[PDB]
Amino acid sequence: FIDNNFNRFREYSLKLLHKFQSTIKRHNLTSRYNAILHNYATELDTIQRVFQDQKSNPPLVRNMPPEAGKIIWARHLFQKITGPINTEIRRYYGSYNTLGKQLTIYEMWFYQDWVNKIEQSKAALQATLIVRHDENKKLYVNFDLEIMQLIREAKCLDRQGIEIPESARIILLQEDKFKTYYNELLYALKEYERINSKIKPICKNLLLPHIEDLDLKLRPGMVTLTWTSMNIESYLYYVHQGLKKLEQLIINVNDIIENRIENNLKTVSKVVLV
Amino acid sequence: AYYAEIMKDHQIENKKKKEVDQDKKQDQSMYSTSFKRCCKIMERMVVQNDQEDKYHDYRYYWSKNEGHLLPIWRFSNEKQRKKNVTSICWNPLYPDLFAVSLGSYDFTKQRMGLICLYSLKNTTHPEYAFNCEAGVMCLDFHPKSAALLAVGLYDGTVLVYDIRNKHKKPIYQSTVRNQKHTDPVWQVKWNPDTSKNYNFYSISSDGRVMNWILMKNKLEPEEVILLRSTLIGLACGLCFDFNKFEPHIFLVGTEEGKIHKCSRAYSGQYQETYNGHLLAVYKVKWNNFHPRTFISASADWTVRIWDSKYTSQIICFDLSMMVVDAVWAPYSSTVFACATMDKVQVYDLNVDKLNKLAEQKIVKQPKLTNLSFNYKDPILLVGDSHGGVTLVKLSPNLCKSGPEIKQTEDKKAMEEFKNVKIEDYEREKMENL
Amino acid sequence: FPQAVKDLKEGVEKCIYQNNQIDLLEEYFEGETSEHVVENLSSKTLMLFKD
Amino acid sequence: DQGRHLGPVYSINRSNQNPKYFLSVGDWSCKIWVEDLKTPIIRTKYHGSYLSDGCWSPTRSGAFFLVRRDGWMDVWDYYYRQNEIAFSHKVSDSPLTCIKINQTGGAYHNSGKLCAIGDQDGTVTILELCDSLYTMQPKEKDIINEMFEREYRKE
Amino acid sequence: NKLEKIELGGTKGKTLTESIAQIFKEFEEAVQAFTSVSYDIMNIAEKKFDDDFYEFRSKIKELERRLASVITQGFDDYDTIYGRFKLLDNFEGLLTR
Amino acid sequence: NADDQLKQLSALEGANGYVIFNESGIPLKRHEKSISHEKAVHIAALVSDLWNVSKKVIQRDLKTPENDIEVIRLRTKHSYEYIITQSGDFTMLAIQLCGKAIEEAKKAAA
Amino acid sequence: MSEVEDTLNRIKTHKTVLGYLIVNSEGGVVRGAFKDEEESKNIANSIPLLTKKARSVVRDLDPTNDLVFLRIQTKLNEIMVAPDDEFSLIVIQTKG
Amino acid sequence: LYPLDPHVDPVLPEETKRIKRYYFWYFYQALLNSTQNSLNAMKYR
Repeated sequence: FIDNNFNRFREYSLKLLHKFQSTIKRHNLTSRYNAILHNYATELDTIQRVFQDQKSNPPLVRNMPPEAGKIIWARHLFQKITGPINTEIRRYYGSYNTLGKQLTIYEMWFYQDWVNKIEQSKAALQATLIVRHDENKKLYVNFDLEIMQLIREAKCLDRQGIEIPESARIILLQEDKFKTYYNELLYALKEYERINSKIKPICKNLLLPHIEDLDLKLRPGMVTLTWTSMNIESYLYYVHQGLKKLEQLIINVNDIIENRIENNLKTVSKVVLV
Repeated sequence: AYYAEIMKDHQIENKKKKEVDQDKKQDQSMYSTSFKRCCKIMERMVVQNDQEDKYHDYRYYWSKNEGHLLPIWRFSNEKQRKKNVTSICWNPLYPDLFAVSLGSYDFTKQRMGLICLYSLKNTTHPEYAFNCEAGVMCLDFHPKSAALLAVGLYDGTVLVYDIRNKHKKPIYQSTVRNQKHTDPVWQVKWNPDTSKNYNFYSISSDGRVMNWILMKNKLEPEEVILLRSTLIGLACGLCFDFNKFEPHIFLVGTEEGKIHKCSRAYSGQYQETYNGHLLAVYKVKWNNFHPRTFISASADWTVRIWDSKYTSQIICFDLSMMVVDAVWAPYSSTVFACATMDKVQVYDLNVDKLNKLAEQKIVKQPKLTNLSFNYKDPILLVGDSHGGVTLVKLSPNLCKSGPEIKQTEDKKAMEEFKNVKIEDYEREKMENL
Repeated sequence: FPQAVKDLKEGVEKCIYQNNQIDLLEEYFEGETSEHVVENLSSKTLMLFKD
Repeated sequence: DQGRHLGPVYSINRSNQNPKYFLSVGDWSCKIWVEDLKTPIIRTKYHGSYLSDGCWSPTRSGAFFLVRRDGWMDVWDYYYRQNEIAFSHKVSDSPLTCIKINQTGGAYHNSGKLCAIGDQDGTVTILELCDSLYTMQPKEKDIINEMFEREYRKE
Repeated sequence: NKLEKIELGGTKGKTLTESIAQIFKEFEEAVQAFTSVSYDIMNIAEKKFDDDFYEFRSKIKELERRLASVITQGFDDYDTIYGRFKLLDNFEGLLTR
Repeated sequence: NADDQLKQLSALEGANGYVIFNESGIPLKRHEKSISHEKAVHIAALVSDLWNVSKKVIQRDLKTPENDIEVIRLRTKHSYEYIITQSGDFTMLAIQLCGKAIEEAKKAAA
Repeated sequence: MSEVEDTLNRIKTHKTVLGYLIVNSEGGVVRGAFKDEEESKNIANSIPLLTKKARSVVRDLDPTNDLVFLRIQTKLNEIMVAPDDEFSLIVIQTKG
Repeated sequence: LYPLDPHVDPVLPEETKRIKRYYFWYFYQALLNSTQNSLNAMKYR
């Protein structure tokens, strides 16, 4: 019965201690210690084979950046190898042959990545507010993916509890803001596109200098702000005021054309006078 | 002729469907609504004849402590091979029609996501398609009216669709003015109650459990709880679930790793916390036919069974490969399924204490993003990283009221003896520890 | 006749089984319309009076 | 004592559906009263500029229309929401001095559909309202009676 | 006892008063269980009342957290300095220290 | 032995009725639920024509030599399904329902 | 529309299907997508008479209940027809 | 009446004529459709 329980084990290392409490009352204790150490050997061997296959292209957590994910994984493995350890010296050597590696490699890993990513993030931050693609000829948000990447990493490292450069923490403290602005902008542009679709194609020439009024109010908001302004939240207010003034103006125009004039025109077309 | 004279006799509800038709002479004449039905029926019946060998197996192939899992059909698209399956759900009215929501994992790579509603009728292409702006993470169906479809995608936008509507645009959307959460929306569920219109629940990685109420041309948001220690910001949340027995109590999984039990009543307080897991919990789900018991499946390759009263886990299930999601069986309690790096693994607590009943590799080439269970029949759905969604019918070796077949003749037993047997099993683990 | 009716029925029994697998003619949400649909509040100016 | 408006009470009106409950559109903020009580049951916000006039929908108990001297009309549909405006609408750049709503319908135009609004310029606009706003919503008269009864118990 | 009598009437309705009613019923169960006065009778030598206090104190701490949640909902509703100041005045005698 | 199959056919889920025909047209055996002899003479005239017509047409009007029809499945409104096979000289017409109509028939029985 | 004209394109492209042919209520060819024309002309004339004859069979037994879908099964081939009042859809699928 | 930006040109006088001419030309087109409806009724009788 003890042999069958050992085979199912190779979680099980925890279940073995519960069995050994009942056996503790009565070389039966040595054989149990050996069976638990064998279950530890298998788990260490399965980790050892995995760490030599995955190291190259590991499996990360869901929505994880490539740098901080490759760190967390190699520190997840560290936390799993240091469970079993707590003749009898040989089964510690082979494990310390892993724990000796992970840190020495996956800390040289960390430094390499994070002196190099930060200088490239901060520059990419101080980069106007929005940029239109000359080919598109349409407004588009200029928020590089590398900043959201850094921020999400700087969160994930604080959660597992590793100490972060103060530079990368300043950005993470502010984070809550840089999401609320980015959201408010993406709404503004989706509202601007929606507004320029409501306008009927007969009056696009007519109402061009009103679209070039709103656009002109945006331009100082585009280039002068450089994202990290004192009063960005002041600018987003003037934009939404502008869009509301263009809405109420378009809705007036669109209402009289869609309802008053076109009904009177339709009734004339179906008037028959016979 | 006789029937024509009866309609003349009794002119009460005169026959509509007026002969305007489509016309147009040439270049698509009619080919539209009675004829569409005939085209749709013809397609299915053409498929049926080619898949007859698989369809005869699906219904009654019928697949002592051994399990056998058989993959039958794979539903995919060659354009949509880039996206991952993420969330899957079945319509509560129709057990044939299920909905899969294709979105992007791995963060760094981000594309558009198409929601596919595959019917078991037609396995070749979807019954309904729905193009969206970003990758769709979570999908759900409202238990009462199955037309109402709950959608969550990146930039934490909350979408609502109706299957009935032909135009196929979103019925509702969340905006910055409607207090949309930032980052994504990992999990999204419908509230069963329909007294206060239609309550839609969502969690973001920003970590705010949002209750959304359907109104006429507007969405009213309400912050349920905040996830929240010497750290910065709010704690991230990757999944939530509501207890079907007690609608107040609901569990929430975190990226921190610590699962939390939460009440709708008190917003700024926790009922209880579980410091079992070490890494991000992907899916928490309450067990069927019992309260105060649930599974969770975490990044840390361990599947664990809690009881709400206790602060630590009762059982854990160490697998070498990463745990991706665990889901309770609806037909019987003490039966769940765990998917890991092309390996789906089903357990039964009555049959074995630790050892797996059945382990199978649905598909060799990709990895398995998500699995979901059907409530009507014994059939598991398994998602792949290449947007492919294979179904698997389980073996009849596993079942309920197994010790003796049709013994005592208890109708109550099917929703009580299940409640009793997990308690009887739960006591056994308390004697072990 | 005895062999024919066994062999005939076993041929019909085969066709009953296939059609009993799935309805195949069922239309998902057949008849029932959109029901609740968002209606934006508009105000159409019919006619202006003035001196 | 408490209900005193900050300016003159330019318009009073009571709902044809429930005549117990009447609103008075004084200064910035409209208020609603009950046929005995001294103090008002529901005060409704303040507004951009003053209010000149305001009236209940003859058809629907819930909704009542205010007109501001800013130029805008603003509608308060108490069936759905009690916190915010149902919808606001620019009528003229010139102020609005009066509103009246059609009691009883004939030919094409049913009751509570057309809203004649008087401008300071001297123009009189007629707005065909949405087929939701004038038409009765399900269990509307019951809900508003329950709400007002609740507010009478409040005061 | 004062909490039952309160009918704020503000914004979203019934759903809040229903939640207040269920809260009052839970209280009514607790005070009915306290009224049982099994042993007790302010006997210092008896160490049974002290246990019954700890049970009642825990029920009150659970009740005071439900009240605090109801007040925060009701305040996030009125959305007027006047309507909110009126709410406070209703619970001015119902502040639980 | 030859009666047990009629009992085995009603046992199959959905099956309302059956009617067997000779090469002639006489009905050999029918169900008690479907009308006896009255409908069995009626239902023979239609299927014997429908068969012999279709048997003929596939060998001539499709211009496919040596291709005899084996089954015919008339699916209809409600949930009726008229299956026509042929073993040797004799033929037959089973009538099944679907889940919706089976459930309706069980409710009617209840 | 992509939806009828795509589904009809999809069932044709589908493996082990000889061709889909739309018959007009007056025994006419709207669309005919077979290999040899003799078969398509033969199917256009012959099959819609079988469906009208097969409609009268189901109709006699119950004159409320109308034909929704007819499937014949031959030795080598299957013949499947979805009749409607405006148009009838016909297919020939070889048995697996 | 809409203020827009002080420094940018209020509108273009060419476009203001085009609208009038367009909704002249649209009314014209409607009076043809009106008369054509009338004349088609005279053919049948």
